[PDB]
Amino acid sequence: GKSYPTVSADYQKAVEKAKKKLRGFIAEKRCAPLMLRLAAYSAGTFDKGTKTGGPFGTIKHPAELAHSANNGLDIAVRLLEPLKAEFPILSYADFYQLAGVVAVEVTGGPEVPFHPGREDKPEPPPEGRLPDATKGSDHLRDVFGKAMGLTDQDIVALSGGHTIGAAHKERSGFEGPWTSNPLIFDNSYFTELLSGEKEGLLQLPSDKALLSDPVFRPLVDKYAADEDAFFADYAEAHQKLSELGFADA
Ligand code: HEM
Ligand SMILES: [K+]
Repeated sequence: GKSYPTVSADYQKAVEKAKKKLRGFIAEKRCAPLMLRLAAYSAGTFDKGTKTGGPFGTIKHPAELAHSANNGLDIAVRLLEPLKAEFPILSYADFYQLAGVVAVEVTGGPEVPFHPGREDKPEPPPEGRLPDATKGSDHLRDVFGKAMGLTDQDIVALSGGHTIGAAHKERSGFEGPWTSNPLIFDNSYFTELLSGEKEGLLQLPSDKALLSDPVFRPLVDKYAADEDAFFADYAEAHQKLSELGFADA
């Protein structure tokens, strides 16, 4: 259902150059997970009913999120601001989604297709809000399904975004990485989830909910056994997330 807008050749040129600059920057700064989180969270504010929120530049520097969990995203946007300034023609909305795509790529994940043309909207993110690490499967379907309009498969695949990065007790309160290789995009989120709790590693109640649900669980097993399949489903889900409300909601 996507009809992508036309952008000028100068715009496409900036996209390509920004993509390369983002690779080097994100790799050097070791901030892929924070950038993936910024992109996903920004896109994830979409609500299909009201057609509000989505990946439209609504969280930017200087951010004021202040609430538990969302802290850290202020750091992400500040980190990106000097580079963004080198590409004034790009919308913030496109720039942040491009950074999320690059974050997945430079850590070794799939190549998520990217289409430019998101407009920076006025304005802000209403919150309040939804995504709660202490809740379960019903809550997940409320957030991704009822609000965002994604499928059950997308929910499991996107949860695998936790295969890179960590929680911080000063940010959400949770603490530590999901995996032993938190800068490597692979299927280890699912293998660690299956094998139970382990010293040094984190599982949110929202991660654990995937294990108890009749639809989610077989997908967890599938992804833990077949990284290629995870990569395919992840690339599909990430593209959809990144394009919520955009080029036909
Ligand atoms: C399913 C609902 C989700 C919940 C409840 C949730 C919750 C959280 C929490 C509590 C943290 C820790 C924040 C901190 O303390 O620093 C976190 C981090 C993170 N999230 Fe999620 N998340 C969800 C979905 C997603 C999705 C869909 C993606 C991307 C596809 C994602 C990517 C990440 C990444 C990469 C980090 C690590 C950030 C870092 O290393 O600084 N999350 N998430
Ligand atoms: K990993």
